[PDB]
Amino acid sequence: SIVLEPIYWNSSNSKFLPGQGLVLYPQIGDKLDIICPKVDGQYEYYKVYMVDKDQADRCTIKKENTPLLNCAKPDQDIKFTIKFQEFSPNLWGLEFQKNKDYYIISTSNGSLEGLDNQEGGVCQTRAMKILMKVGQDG
Amino acid sequence: PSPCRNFSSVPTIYYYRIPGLYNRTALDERCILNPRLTISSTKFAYVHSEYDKNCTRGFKYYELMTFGEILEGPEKEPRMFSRSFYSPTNAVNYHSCTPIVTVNEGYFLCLECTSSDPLYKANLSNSTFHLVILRHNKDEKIVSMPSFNLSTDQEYVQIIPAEGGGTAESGNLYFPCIGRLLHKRVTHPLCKKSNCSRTDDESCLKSYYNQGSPQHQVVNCLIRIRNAPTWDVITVDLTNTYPGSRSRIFGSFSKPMLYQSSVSWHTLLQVAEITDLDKYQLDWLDTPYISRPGGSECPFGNYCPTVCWEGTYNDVYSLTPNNDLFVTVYLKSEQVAENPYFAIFSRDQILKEFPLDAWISSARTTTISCFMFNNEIWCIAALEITRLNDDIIRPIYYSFWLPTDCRTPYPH
Ligand SMILES: *[C@@H]1O[C@H](CO)[C@@H](O)[C@H](O)[C@H]1NC(C)=O
Ligand SMILES: *[C@@H]1O[C@H](CO)[C@@H](O)[C@H](O)[C@H]1NC(C)=O
Ligand SMILES: *[C@@H]1O[C@H](CO)[C@@H](O)[C@H](O)[C@H]1NC(C)=O
Ligand SMILES: *[C@@H]1O[C@H](CO)[C@@H](O)[C@H](O)[C@H]1NC(C)=O
Ligand SMILES: *[C@@H]1O[C@H](CO)[C@@H](O)[C@H](O)[C@H]1NC(C)=O
Ligand SMILES: [Cl-]
Repeated sequence: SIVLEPIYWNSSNSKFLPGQGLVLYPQIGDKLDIICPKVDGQYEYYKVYMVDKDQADRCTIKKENTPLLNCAKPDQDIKFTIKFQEFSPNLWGLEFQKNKDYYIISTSNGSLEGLDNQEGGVCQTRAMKILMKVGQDG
Repeated sequence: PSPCRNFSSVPTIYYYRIPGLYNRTALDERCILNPRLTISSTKFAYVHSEYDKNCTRGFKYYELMTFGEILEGPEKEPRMFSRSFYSPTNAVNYHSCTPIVTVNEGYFLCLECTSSDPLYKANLSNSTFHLVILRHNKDEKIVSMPSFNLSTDQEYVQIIPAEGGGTAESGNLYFPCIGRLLHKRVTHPLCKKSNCSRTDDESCLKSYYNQGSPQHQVVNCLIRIRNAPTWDVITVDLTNTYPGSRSRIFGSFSKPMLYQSSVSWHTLLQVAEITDLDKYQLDWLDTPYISRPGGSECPFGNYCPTVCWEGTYNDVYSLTPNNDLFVTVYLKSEQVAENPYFAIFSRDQILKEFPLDAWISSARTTTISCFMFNNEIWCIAALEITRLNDDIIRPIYYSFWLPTDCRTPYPH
């Protein structure tokens, strides 16, 4: 099992670069956790989704999607584990093949009241987006 | 003979990998998915889907159906053998073929629909059911029913076959289905009796909607076909169910049973005695800690109500008339489709379990059927797997020999 260093989904994560977000080149079979950590500032509320290129580019989500992470529990760590491969328990098309690109964003603004926001949010204001260039040579 | 329940003097269960039903040149250039298997005594009905290397994002060559026999292999293990395979042309338009086996016929209930996501992107007006009937040394027969013409006990937007398998009883075929209800007929769903939160009941109700069907409740149903003819849809008891999902109606010593994959908060194993098949009423069984990998919201072993739609299908089979001893191949993982384990279990305890071959890179759908063979208890499992880091995607098959003598399990 090859475990890639986890991504902490919060606003202090310097791995989200201006204009680019977080870009990686996972290989098929690699594992990676995305983690919304519990409270020790305040807890940051997010729904984190897989989206297509167009949506990631525009920091915009549509209703026809289901969170990979619903970070709405201050009292406990919430972890999503990706294995970069064809098969998973996800029933809405999460699936990874070599030489393809995949996208994860949140358009939540970090507050409880902005949890379900569909446009902008931290994808825009913090470049909190992940580009996964699967099975590729960077 | 009675199956052994005590494995103190049974350090090893004997099992054998058995070959797939065909081999071809450049089989490794095909992505073979979604194995569905039902075995009754010496016969089996089997279906899988064959694609190009891109799997469901590429071309579908076959919705491949077969009716075959169980015969002895070189180490006296039961093996599956079939000579004739069948597929529709334009296989991409044929979905969710669901098998039933009898001594003289293999039956498959399929849905024809041009959409790739028929449950959520089509309705009764643009879907057609097809019952495929296979017989030994005879031509295939196909009996069809436009979905609009089906008699239903509730109003549905759409209905699809539920894939895992069905059973023949009372002169009828019973296939599990999944449907989207026109009206909100689930009003008091089964939920956790001792609530974890003040909003459990809300979560239990909301669990019947999903991204594909945000306004229509998704439920289990069955399609009963007589004189395979008359066709009827019977809706599951809506006070005693879980959100509609890939399922199997199977036999345990001539009585009907349900396995329902867990897509909801209720991630624990869902197996029931079907106490009235024509009213689809259930008695859910207690189980040990057997579940399935999920996502972040409903990982393996979640038991408190919440709203999610995730999980794998990993069915079971009863070794006793009393339904107090079962086998399964389950995925021992919180969130990843990997690490299949064979397990023998009572309603209260896992009695023996072990991981299968280390070279399995991933595993998703699994199914298992048991039968008497040479006066011995055997089970065959079909595992939807990959090998070599997704280079080779096609199912594997195992035969498990279950002992009846706890002192001396395996003679010779
Ligand atoms: C987040 O969005 C909500 C809803 O628009 C708003 O009420 C809230 O003040 C926003 N919070 C920010 C930008 O910090
Ligand atoms: C199972 O068999 C072993 C060996 O005979 C014995 O130690 C144990 O008590 C048995 N367990 C039962 C009957 O539950
Ligand atoms: C599979 O998809 C890849 C990339 O999208 C493409 O290059 C290839 O032609 C497809 N495979 C086929 C047609 O066998
Ligand atoms: C079936 O009909 C509905 C409307 O009646 C339509 O929205 C849907 O796209 C159709 N699906 C197919 C596969 O033709
Ligand atoms: C269960 O629900 C009742 C009714 O809302 C509530 O009084 C009780 O606190 C709940 N129990 C929990 C959350 O453990
Ligand atoms: Cl809907």
